[PDB]
Amino acid sequence: SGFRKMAFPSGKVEGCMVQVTCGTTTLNGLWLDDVVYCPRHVICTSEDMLNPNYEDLLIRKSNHNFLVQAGNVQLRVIGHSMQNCVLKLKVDTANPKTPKYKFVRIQPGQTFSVLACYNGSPSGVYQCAMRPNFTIKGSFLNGSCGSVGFNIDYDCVSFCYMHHMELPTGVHAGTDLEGNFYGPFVDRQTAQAAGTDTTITVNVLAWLYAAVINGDRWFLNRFTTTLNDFNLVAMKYNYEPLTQDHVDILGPLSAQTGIAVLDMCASLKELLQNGMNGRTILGSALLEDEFTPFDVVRQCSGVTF
Amino acid sequence: SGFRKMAFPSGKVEGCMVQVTCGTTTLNGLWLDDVVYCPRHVICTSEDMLNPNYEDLLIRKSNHNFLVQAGNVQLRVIGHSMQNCVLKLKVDTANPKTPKYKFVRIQPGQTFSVLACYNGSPSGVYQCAMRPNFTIKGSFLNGSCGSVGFNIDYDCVSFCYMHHMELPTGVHAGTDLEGNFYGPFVDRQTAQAAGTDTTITVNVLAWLYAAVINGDRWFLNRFTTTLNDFNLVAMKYNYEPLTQDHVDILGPLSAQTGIAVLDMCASLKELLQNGMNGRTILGSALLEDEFTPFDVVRQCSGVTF
Amino acid sequence: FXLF
Amino acid sequence: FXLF
Repeated sequence: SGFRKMAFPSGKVEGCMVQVTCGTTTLNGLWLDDVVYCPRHVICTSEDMLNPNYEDLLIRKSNHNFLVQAGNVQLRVIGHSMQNCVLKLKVDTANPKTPKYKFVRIQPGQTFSVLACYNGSPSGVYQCAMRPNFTIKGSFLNGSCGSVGFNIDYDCVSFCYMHHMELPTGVHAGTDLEGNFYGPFVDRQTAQAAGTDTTITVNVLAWLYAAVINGDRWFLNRFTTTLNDFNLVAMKYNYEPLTQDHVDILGPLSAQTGIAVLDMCASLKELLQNGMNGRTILGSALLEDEFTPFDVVRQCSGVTF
Repeated sequence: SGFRKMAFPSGKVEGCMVQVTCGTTTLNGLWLDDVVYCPRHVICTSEDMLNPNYEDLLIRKSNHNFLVQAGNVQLRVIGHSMQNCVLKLKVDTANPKTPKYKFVRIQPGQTFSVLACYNGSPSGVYQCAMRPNFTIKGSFLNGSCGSVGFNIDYDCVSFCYMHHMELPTGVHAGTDLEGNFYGPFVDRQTAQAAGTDTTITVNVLAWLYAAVINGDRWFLNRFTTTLNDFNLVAMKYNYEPLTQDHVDILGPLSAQTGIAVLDMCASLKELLQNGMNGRTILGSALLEDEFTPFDVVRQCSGVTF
Repeated sequence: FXLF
Repeated sequence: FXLF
């Protein structure tokens, strides 16, 4: 028993990290086969950060401009190329530590592990959610661009995030591995803001099931409610609405515990209206929304990779 | 910016995990060079767990009773011995992925990353503190035995924990890698209680500094206190006494922020006496005690491995 | 069956 | 100098 915020094992991703320099600028690259992927803003310098001419900047660059370093080894760049907000540095050597991988685009509300890196070396790993406003609440310092987010299925790494920037509020924004930003953000130092963030309701429910599995049931009551008497108290308080897929994804936890998806939907309604009255759930005095129903199953079942 | 419960990258430890089976009992082992280390209770049946005589149990086993598997490869056992609560199985192949490592015994209050494993394969990674009563609050299921906790210091993996058991209260107990239990516990299914736990005061201070570094400042006040006056208050609330050694260890964070330790102590004093008083700090509504000062420096300075 |  |  016990229930923790748990990351995926990071080994497969670690062997793909390299340092990419262009001029005075150093960030991280993802070396898969004979391609190093990284944020395009690596080729900017100084005043470029305001209205950079990416197309123009890339023309002025040689394949010889990009210094790529995998440990002691320097790698030779034989190509360059841009796809949206990502650069691809073709190199003469394919990565022998290249794992089974794919590139995917996650949805708002799903979670993933981040391997935070500096100078092509790993610093640490942590779990986070894509917020409904397309930001993540990460831990990144200058130099961490090119760090990626991932899930694992079996032996296959699904890469889903590459880090590009921090917003003025202190939250984080980035792209998929095809180089498209999550949310309405651009890779320019210009004033940009997120939509007001909402609470991932299906995730809160998942965490309440996790609490029951681990003994915490003080919040269970005799009552029940319906979706749209629940939604009444709810979106009033900037909670997400619950889709069909969401409930179907909660069945395994209601199966596990004997407690209907709609009947827990009611215990949550009441914690929203009234609070926790000083009580805690799984060591938290707030409602936690960064565990998906999949996360709970994985952790509570002992899934391995 | 941002501050997350962050684990060490796990790849160096992932390449050491194997499966160990004896009879119908399977758990995890750690393969370093030509030895596999695992919990000795792998050699028990349930007819033995009342009052196991491990020496006597081990006498009856031969090398061929131990099945060790590293992915698909069977590793042949060519010797066995026991060191305290750890079984050391000599094998006919040295692990080529053995990192630079040492065995360390951590002290209460210190943190480490756990790589939770089942069937010799990794499930997930998360951070734990050794509690003052020598338990940890992890996430482990049946079959997780032999999962290890570790820190990475420069280039070297410091292994500090191997998981052995869950206590009746739902917390977890284990040994160092020389097989000595942390705390008053034994590897037997007998009624076992832990000391009363206490809050790790130095870590709460560390975390308040982390909060200031990341812009959370509402709890700051103009007051300063003395080590004696602080301890008179804090010990009523089941906090560990703060010592000069602890004040010294906070120096880098007091330096970073320009807030003296005894100034921050007056903030903590007020938080204990009046509560969080409806506010949050780094996304929590409780005082967090599982970041050490070194954890904060590591994460805020972007240390790599 | 808590010896994991 | 927030493009990391």
